[PDB]
Amino acid sequence: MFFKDKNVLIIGGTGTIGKSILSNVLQEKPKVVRVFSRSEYNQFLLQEEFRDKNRNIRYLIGDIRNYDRVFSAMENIDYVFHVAAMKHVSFCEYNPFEAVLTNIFGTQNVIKAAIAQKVKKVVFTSSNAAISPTNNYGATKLTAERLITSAEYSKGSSETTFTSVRFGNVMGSRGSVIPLFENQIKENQKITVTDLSMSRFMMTLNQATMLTIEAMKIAKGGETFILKMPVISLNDLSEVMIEEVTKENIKIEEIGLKPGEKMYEELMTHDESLQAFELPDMFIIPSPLAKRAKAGFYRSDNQNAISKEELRNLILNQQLLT
Amino acid sequence: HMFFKDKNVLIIGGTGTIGKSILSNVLQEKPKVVRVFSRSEYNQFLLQEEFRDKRNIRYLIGDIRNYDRVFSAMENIDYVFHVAAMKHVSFCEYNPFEAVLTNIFGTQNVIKAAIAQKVKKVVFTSSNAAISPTNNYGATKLTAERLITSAEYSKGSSETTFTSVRFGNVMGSRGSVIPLFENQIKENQKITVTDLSMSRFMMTLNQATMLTIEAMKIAKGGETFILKMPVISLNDLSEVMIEEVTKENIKIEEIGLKPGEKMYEELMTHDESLQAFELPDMFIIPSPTQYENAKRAKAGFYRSDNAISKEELRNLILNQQLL
Amino acid sequence: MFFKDKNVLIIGGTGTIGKSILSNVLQEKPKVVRVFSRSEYNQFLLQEEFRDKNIRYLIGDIRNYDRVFSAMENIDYVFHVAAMKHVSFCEYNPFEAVLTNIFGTQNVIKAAIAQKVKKVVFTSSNAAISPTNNYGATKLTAERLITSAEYSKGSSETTFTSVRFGNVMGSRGSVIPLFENQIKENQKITVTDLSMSRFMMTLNQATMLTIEAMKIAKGGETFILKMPVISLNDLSEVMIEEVTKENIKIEEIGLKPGEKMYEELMTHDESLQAFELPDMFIIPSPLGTQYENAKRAKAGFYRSDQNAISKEELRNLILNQQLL
Amino acid sequence: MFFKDKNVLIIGGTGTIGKSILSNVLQEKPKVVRVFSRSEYNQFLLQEEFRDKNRNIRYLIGDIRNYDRVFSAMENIDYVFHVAAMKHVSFCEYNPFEAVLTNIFGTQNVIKAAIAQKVKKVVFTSSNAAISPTNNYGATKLTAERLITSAEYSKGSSETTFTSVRFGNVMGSRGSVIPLFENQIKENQKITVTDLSMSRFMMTLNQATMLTIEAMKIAKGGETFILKMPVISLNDLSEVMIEEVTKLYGENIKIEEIGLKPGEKMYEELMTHDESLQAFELPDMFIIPSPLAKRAKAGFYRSDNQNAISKEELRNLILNQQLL
Amino acid sequence: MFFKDKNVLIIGGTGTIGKSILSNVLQEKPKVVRVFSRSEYNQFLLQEEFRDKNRNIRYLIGDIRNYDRVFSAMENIDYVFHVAAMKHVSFCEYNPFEAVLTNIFGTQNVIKAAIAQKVKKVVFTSSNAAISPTNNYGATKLTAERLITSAEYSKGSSETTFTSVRFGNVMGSRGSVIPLFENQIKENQKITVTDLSMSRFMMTLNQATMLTIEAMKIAKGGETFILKMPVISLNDLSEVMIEEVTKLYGLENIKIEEIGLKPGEKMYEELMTHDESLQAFELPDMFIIPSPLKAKRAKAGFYRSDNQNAISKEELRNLILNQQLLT
Amino acid sequence: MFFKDKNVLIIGGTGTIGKSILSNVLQEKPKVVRVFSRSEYNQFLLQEEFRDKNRNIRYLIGDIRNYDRVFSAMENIDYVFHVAAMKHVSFCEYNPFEAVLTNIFGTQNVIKAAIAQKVKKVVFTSSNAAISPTNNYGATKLTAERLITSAEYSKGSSETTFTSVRFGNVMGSRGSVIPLFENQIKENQKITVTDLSMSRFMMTLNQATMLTIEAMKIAKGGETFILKMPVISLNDLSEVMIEEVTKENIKIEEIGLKPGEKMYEELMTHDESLQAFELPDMFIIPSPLAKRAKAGFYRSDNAISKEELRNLILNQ
Ligand SMILES: NC(=O)c1ccc[n+]([C@@H]2O[C@H](COP(=O)([O-])OP(=O)(O)OC[C@H]3O[C@@H](n4cnc5c(N)ncnc54)[C@H](OP(=O)(O)O)[C@@H]3O)[C@@H](O)[C@H]2O)c1
Ligand SMILES: NC(=O)c1ccc[n+]([C@@H]2O[C@H](COP(=O)([O-])OP(=O)(O)OC[C@H]3O[C@@H](n4cnc5c(N)ncnc54)[C@H](OP(=O)(O)O)[C@@H]3O)[C@@H](O)[C@H]2O)c1
Repeated sequence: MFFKDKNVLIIGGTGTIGKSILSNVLQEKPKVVRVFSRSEYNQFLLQEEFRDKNRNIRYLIGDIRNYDRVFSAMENIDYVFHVAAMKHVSFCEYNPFEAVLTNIFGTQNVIKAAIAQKVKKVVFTSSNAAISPTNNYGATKLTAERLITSAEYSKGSSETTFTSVRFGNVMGSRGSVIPLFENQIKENQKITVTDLSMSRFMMTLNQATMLTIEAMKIAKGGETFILKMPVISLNDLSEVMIEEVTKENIKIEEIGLKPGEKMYEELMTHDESLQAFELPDMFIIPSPLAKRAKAGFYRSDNQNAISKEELRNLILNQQLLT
Repeated sequence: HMFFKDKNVLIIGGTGTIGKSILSNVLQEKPKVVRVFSRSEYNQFLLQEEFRDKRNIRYLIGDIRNYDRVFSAMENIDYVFHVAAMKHVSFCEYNPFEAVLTNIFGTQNVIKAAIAQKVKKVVFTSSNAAISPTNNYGATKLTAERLITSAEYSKGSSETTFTSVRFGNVMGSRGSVIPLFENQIKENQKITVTDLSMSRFMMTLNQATMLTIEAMKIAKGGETFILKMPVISLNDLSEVMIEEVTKENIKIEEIGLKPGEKMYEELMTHDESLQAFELPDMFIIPSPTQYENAKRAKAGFYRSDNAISKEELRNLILNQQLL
Repeated sequence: MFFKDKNVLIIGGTGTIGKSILSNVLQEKPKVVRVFSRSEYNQFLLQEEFRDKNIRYLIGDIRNYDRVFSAMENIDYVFHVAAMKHVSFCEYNPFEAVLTNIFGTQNVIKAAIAQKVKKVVFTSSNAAISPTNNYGATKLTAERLITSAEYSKGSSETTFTSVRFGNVMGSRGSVIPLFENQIKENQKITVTDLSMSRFMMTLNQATMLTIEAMKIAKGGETFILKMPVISLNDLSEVMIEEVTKENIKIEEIGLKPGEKMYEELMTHDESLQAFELPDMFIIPSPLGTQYENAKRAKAGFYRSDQNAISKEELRNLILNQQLL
Repeated sequence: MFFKDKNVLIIGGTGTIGKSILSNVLQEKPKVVRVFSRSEYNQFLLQEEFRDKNRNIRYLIGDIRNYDRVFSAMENIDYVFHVAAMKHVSFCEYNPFEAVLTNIFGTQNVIKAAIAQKVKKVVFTSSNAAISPTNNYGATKLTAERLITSAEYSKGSSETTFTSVRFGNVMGSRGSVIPLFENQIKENQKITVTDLSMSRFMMTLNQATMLTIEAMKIAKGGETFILKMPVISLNDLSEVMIEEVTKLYGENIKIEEIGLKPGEKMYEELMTHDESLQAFELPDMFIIPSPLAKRAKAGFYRSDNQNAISKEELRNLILNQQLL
Repeated sequence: MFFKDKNVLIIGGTGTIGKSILSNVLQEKPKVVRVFSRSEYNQFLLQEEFRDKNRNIRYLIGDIRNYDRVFSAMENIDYVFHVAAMKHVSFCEYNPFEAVLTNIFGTQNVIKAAIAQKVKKVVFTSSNAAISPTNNYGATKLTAERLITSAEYSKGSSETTFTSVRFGNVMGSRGSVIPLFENQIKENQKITVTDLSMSRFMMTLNQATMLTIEAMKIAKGGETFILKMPVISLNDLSEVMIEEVTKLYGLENIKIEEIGLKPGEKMYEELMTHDESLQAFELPDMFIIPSPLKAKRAKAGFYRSDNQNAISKEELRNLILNQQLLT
Repeated sequence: MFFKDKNVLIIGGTGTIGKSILSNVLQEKPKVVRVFSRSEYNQFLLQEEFRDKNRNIRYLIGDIRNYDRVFSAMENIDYVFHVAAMKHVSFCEYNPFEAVLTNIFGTQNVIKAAIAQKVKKVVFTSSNAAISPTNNYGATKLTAERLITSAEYSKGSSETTFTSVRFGNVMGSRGSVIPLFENQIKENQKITVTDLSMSRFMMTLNQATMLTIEAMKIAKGGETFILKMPVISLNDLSEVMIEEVTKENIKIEEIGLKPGEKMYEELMTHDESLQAFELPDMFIIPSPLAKRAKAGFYRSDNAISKEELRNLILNQ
């Protein structure tokens, strides 16, 4: 229905999530989709993969740090998926200003080009790290989320609607723990662990993709979407993983804790739970500037983690192994 | 006249509550110069006519957003105080990119110019807002804190030293509740109350001033100094204000929460408490070094969530000349 | 009448004249007024002073184009009131004065054209005429910026007018509040050169002059109000007299660097073009517009330099607008 | 030996030539090697590849379009390997301004920042495609080569040294024809072939890696080193690539004519004729001195104008290195 | 005809080709023509030279490195001629980042500004140096040429058209060999010869002017127009120049000093790569190369100045005389 | 003497005064002179003129709106002549912000790059148009002059010292009245006159060259040098010109005032006469942050006669 005959930009289209959004949107036969990123090699690989489907896809090389390039990329465009970002906790500690240029300054650049190019809607892909952040990456997402909600509230005349979406661990994404364990087994027969008492809300690629695309379609403006998500144990994941890659003399090595890392991650602040709504599969938090959700602390701490066996089925079902 | 005697000092943000206090404390120690750096000529004027006889000061108008101006402001300077910021919570939610500019991009400029001009020590003035933040201001100050942390790691060949200092509410500061409620009664016999069940760590002007001067004096880089503080309930504050300002059929309006406001504040994260040192009056969180008789902290949480009494708060206000 | 349900932006609205314009404009029931200034403490206090009375508050620096651009989003009328106004400060920090007064004034013009703003009224000074200091040179360059924009408009409909004041009595960081608070505290007064003279004006006078140009102007004009001349000599005695309610030190501080001994309403060369209303001079751009009640002005100088108002008149002025 | 307890930056250290240069420098026990790349996920892989050798390495995220970030990466550094670029002919024609930012504007940021941080040497990693180019990519290298010679000539009093090295096809390097053909056979069983009569000068990874390190150690500044490389027909390569990839996995496989991509050259050249008139020869190398020991013969050094290798030597070469 | 009552910007109208375009565009009687140049003294001369014709002409001081100023010069303008550049081979090798700013970064500013102001068409003025170049100058012109084609390809929904023209040595144009040799002969009685064996494609000022103006009128967008031009030997040129400059000022026994090549100089020039000659169209007096990114077909082969017969000495002399290239 | 074995940059060295400084400086046999300007064409002409003296001279293309280029141009330089500017009254009126970039914003660039490259002295070339200015150009030189002073006053630790020099009309300079009339007579026989009742202090090319080079050699910092100049009548100039070029049916056209123009020019404000010093052929105005000058207004409001003028012109 929704995207048929429209002009879409996907900023970060070579990344785990951008590629997933591309091909679902492509099924609605859109007039065009434009993939925006910095790295030619990754666009090269993208081009090849879409060999015979490539008529209605276009590949811009650009950096979201550069305004005039965001702007040109945003010409005659209806929908902007803003999915570019520095996502690694450690990299955004060792390089904390670099994290700012991409996540914060890049966001203002995206916002501002969307106002000027009279874009219809913009969907910002945030994280549960933005809640009560222990690290610079999360600080930059909390700032970016403030940037997006401000944009909506001070629009003025603009017809451009601004929205956020909020992820937890997208399972098996670029640089994530699941591929790194799968690799470290096969090659080294040694796993690299931080702290097995750690906790995370996690979610499938499609879960993350559908949230985002549903957001484009339903988004009113100034709101945040948070999917209802299962908690996963880092102990459970390590054992379930070491087992399933074998198809069992692996040495679990304890490396410690990467700078900034949070022991647990939270879907929303308690203060947000006070104004937040509850749908079947998802929460909606309206702009700070129709069913009520239960007030409280939605931590991964507080949730019964799914059991080793329920987790095992989840990995093998979504096929996160090469 | 020990440490600063005949040295060259830059107070960036020196026109303001805390910058002015540092200015007069540092000045007793007989420094060779103190450069006061600030954007607004009205404030430089006012402060300049306050010191008409106290010769030792240069007054530089400029903006920490402009690196070039920060760079020349640091020329031949021994000790920088980075006190400039946007400090209201509400203003950083409604003008959130403006906050990034002053609080983040501005803090880089300090770090980059200090390195380039071979400054001896830089001291950043942060908030307990930067712990487990609920608002853009808090996040910007956490990011700034990490900029200061990283700058100390990446130093390289540089001798320049980067330190943070972390405050809670400096009682009676520019744009704060104690002046507000006072002047709201005076004029409109009305109080604007947000949520009376809020709690804050709060401190005196002198407390924050000496904390910042102490860290400047003894820091080798990487640390974060926190003075331990009385906890203050807003419910008691409202009452004690209505009582003492009258000297009492005064309206109490409930504006409600301003956006992004946090119900309590926190001196440090749980992970920080794991490496924290304890002193009698203070905490020192080191970087990922010995201090005169400091035990290791009690790990755990440091939330304002138990408050000082109403007659204590009365005294604290009255003895401070806050009215 | 004029501002009813229209959209207004006051660049520099926290300040002496900014606030004065703000609330005059608000009386005409305008759809919104956006206040634009940098300093959050000042927006805060003003926010509290308009706690019932429709007003967006934006933090921004005119040195940043992008911020000024979004400030003018969908706006009809703009008041460009922000500058550095101290003479001493613009000599001691001269490049900072270029940034706010010149570069910043571009950003307004450029952004107003960009967002198709209906009218812009620039607040200038007597200082811009035959200037002896950087500030006045910045205001001269501002003025020519504004005139040029109006000429090279092209297809644009944005109109650019200048307004040109003299000392707005009791404005932020000026001598009347200074001397008052100098006596009260120090029993001392800082006097520069007592044979100085100034055209000076009321806060409301300068407010109405600026609201006039908004309503009336077709672009290119520089409006100057006719103004009483005031001796500093007389001001200093009158001040020492009224603030006491006995013996008070009068310190010779001397000239602050760059200061002019007298001020001028227009250049001689402008008097050859100038129009004359009863209480106003309008200088049309060099480039045949009709104003009502207007005859041609008389060629010559318009210096303050002999015909100063009396102490009697002056103390009456200072006492009547409650300036203490 | 040379790099012992030195500080080294590899601008572009994550990709093919950067990684190979890194591990070769590491065997001489330098104090530190820094690695400068934009993409955190490529640094994440490299960082994991050097699991327990890492104490010597630092990982810097940054862009050479950013002077300030290039500058801080150069702090107290002795040796710079400028290896970052857009290197794809197609991408550089469809995004030519991007190519200008990284290949030219970055090269100057490098020059300017090395001068400012008092680096010893900078080796610029250019292509033979900058000679009589038919594309933007080549034009950026020509310009970049021309920036490197200009820095040297007007050094003034800088001790910093500037040199270029000039590769032809580095076999198997990220996003090039050999891994594409293997992959195209594996997944689809089609090879995609532009124009089969194209010829290319091709070198191995270590031929390149050691060209750049030699240059690093030996250069007197303003020079250009190029390695004598064998020619390879694309006729032979495509044939050889199917033969061998089919063997490894399971040769009745399609060949699809694509024709040229925009700006693709038919052959490449190591130096223009003019360069050939003042270049020096060593057994395995040519050295062009600055435009601003044994001397070569003139002529047209092209892939055109030199006998290729045989199918068999080509296959042999491919086997001793890069399949998957 | 075409420019009747239109608005025109000649970015670089103070120079040789920009002035000639100005006066040619002026006879079709447009609403306004704007001149955009950095140098006030050059504008001052032009101003004074157009004593009574100045009324539909405006004089905008400005720099194409400045986007914002390129922007406002283009306001509500219909036809942009981008004729500004550093065009000296030697200068662009010794100041190559300056060449980048003026020749590349400035071309982008034009492109970006022209799209933003909804201009109708733009004609970029390239050189035949862009073909298989041996210098930074020709490096930047290839790149500029490339920016122009890219603009067109991804226009998007912009109606703004982009086209390149492509010149050879424009005779008597500012800072060129002919006024140099004349003046050298006058003032030091000896010329400076790089390398007499060099050959060059050379066109008249009117050939250059008409080429550009035609491409303004005709161009669909993304094409490249090149004029069939005669080859000139520098041997003949140096000889002819000494003869005729002597005949005038009344002096032919004057020194000839071999300087050798300046850095980056090419021996011959080329109108197009061989590759381009396989898609290019021939007209009587002109080739049209279409866009490489998206009616008579020309012959293939290498169109060089060493690969085509010069004019004779005597034809050259006729030319140099009839073009009034002496003073 | 003073410039032997030194490294001199001349910013704007292709134009009237810039060149005059180049060749005088060259007699003192410096190690190097760098000529810095925007225009390749003008450098080209300058390279040809100096063809057999050019080992000493370097030729940089750069715009003083661009810091990094001014900076690199300043590498290892001892003395900087800041002679580049937008100088026409009219061009600075129609193009007012362009004039700010070059005159004001350019000057900050020189100053800031001078401090960084530890340049020994910097001499700024201003105009008496800066006094009580009627035009934007005047506004921008008064602002520039201030910048230079402010740079000296807040140096801090730098050894770089900043100095200004104030010209009136440099006779026969680029784009000026005398070359315009000489050309206008021969080709058209119309002179184009603004207001014949105008007034100007005027000075020889040498005068201004020597003022500037002296300021290099002597200057302590923060001072302005003004040379004692003769006043010339635009009536006397227009006739003297027509007579000598014709050497007289040459019609005179009154075009009127171009925008911004001042009827007279002034060596200093009254306010500066209160602090200025006098010398044989010069005034010295010290930093607002030796013989006293007589106070009063140094307006061009006695002129030199028709005959003294004619001698001045024919003597060059
Ligand atoms: N002449 C030839 O033989 C020849 C052959 C092939 C191609 N071309 C091309 O033809 C074009 C014109 O050649 P031409 O012979 O007429 O050159 P020219 O006489 O030097 O003209 C150059 C023009 O551009 C202006 N300019 C230079 N830099 C500028 C900047 N940054 N911003 C704005 N304006 C600038 C110049 O005036 P100011 O210096 O006053 O700013 C002048 O108006 C050039 O693009 C060149 O590449 C020429
Ligand atoms: N002539 C007088 O009567 C007089 C009177 C008062 C003051 N002055 C002052 O004396 C100085 C020189 O006057 P002049 O007669 O020599 O003028 P001029 O002949 O026009 O010389 C101007 C010089 O500055 C260069 N230039 C212009 N803009 C530039 C920029 N953005 N970046 C770098 N270089 C630039 C010019 O180079 P190009 O080759 O690029 O054009 C040229 O070399 C100026 O500061 C002027 O204001 C002169």
